[PDB]
Amino acid sequence: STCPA
Amino acid sequence: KVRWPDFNQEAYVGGTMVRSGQDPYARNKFNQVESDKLRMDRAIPDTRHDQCQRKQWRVDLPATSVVITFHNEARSALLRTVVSVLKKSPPHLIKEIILVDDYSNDPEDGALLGKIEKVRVLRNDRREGLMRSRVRGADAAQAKVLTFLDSHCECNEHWLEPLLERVAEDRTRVVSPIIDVINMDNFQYVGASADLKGGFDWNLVFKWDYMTPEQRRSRQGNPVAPIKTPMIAGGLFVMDKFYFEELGKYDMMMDVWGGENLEISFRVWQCGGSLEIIPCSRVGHVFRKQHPYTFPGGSGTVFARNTRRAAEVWMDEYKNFYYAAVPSARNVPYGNIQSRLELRKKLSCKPFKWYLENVYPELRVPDHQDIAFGALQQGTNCLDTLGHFADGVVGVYECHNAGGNQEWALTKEKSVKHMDLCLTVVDRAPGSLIKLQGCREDDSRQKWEQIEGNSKLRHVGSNLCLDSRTAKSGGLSVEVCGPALSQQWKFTLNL
Ligand SMILES: CC(=O)N[C@@H]1[C@@H](O)[C@@H](O)[C@@H](CO)S[C@@H]1OP(=O)(O)OP(=O)(O)OC[C@H]1O[C@@H](n2ccc(=O)[nH]c2=O)[C@H](O)[C@@H]1O
Ligand SMILES: CC(=O)N[C@@H]1[C@@H](O)[C@@H](O)[C@@H](CO)S[C@@H]1O
Ligand SMILES: [Mn+2]
Repeated sequence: STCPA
Repeated sequence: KVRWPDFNQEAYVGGTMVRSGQDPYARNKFNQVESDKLRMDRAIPDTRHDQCQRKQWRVDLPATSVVITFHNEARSALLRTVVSVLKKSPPHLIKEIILVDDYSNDPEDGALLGKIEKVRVLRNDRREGLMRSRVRGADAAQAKVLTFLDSHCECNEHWLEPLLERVAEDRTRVVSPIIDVINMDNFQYVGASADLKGGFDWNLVFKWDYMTPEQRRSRQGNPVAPIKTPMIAGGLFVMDKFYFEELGKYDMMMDVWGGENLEISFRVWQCGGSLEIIPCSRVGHVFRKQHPYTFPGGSGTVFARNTRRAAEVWMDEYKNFYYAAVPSARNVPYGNIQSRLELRKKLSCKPFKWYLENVYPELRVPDHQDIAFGALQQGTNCLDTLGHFADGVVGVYECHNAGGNQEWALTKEKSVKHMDLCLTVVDRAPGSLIKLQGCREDDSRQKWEQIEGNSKLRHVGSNLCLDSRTAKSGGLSVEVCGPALSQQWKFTLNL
């Protein structure tokens, strides 16, 4: 659920 | 103990491989077949700016202890993370790599890696979660500097020296690489943008923000200078070990996942340190869309509990803006926070208002007397100015969560406003378009009130409701209040 750079 | 190149990757990864006809995404929520094909030291592109590639990095730097926690990680990805650290770091700057096995189904995932030079493994005998697991690794650390990594990362060329340099100069800096993307489907390593900062909305969920055009322009002189960030992503950072201890480690009552990145960011800034992203440091990470593991009690409730513990200790009265965005969080019990409060007292930390004004000014904050704030949603559409100014109509557009023309407030004066323009009932005949006009407190045409459980907007002193049915043939209108879906509207924060 962490979103990418 | 065995040098990493002598480790038997084939044996280690073999026998947890995806069997024929099985789903390669089920166990990890990334493609394990593609992860398992890769060599433990596969080559990856150098994604650094040219300027980094030319620098010669200082030598006499303090060594670090690398802490990696994991719970049922894919063997290929865990091994690769460990070898990238060993292969891409000057050996004298790696004191040790501490692996914290957070109650994985199979203890051998961790224990077999214990053969490798510099690797130490610690096994939790019950599930503790990432916060307690990190603290246990930190406690075991022998070096002066701590480095945390997720268990599915790949360090790039000269990733470490730029980070250690910052903290050797000033131990109150907590620093992060640029986090490159390792694609969850094909495992290609992809260079991320260097123009990003960490942030969040009032729901307290981490998000990436672009730097402003002005911030970008002021860096044109040194494009690989450190970037101050309001918030770190959380899993990849470097911190002075004594500093980590003095500031109170992590909140040991947080469980599983979520919220600790927010808590430590607020604590570091408010209590006198800083958070940086360092463009010359690059580390890839497998970003995924779902958690592959369990959350005892449910993931929604754990995340909320952890986030409450952070908000209640650090955010002062601004915690109410989180409860306005996530009203269901008010019902989640969060336990005892006394030792965290006492920590804050003891450190003499600045108030949250100071953080908002000096660290994260670009976060839009409601006036303290606003009744409601944010976007005004109807299904997947949002109230939108369409770029119009005074005397112009208003419409709807797909919600995009990027603010600007979709940012509104319901004020203490009962006006629905964007900047200094207000929704104005210029004509009370049903079916009339409304218009944007300069806000005036004494103009009764601009007064609105929430009705039916904060699900509609009625013009005060009338039976007229805000209605979208004419949105594509003229703009929003006023219509007699009735059971129409085109009269449904909800603000994202209700105060
Ligand atoms: C990269 C980054 O930044 N990041 C960040 C982080 O760090 C955090 O901070 C979050 C918040 O909480 S976010 C983000 O997120 P993400 O990524 O999605 O998630 P992940 O991967 O799942 O991960 C996790 C880890 O731990 C561990 N874990 C978990 C759980 C438990 O229970 N235990 C453990 O150990 C695992 O294994 C791993 O390794
Ligand atoms: C011009 C137009 O079609 N309208 C859009 C606006 O209504 C906003 O959603 C903008 C984002 O702030 S973008 C774009 O200008
Ligand atoms: Mn991760």
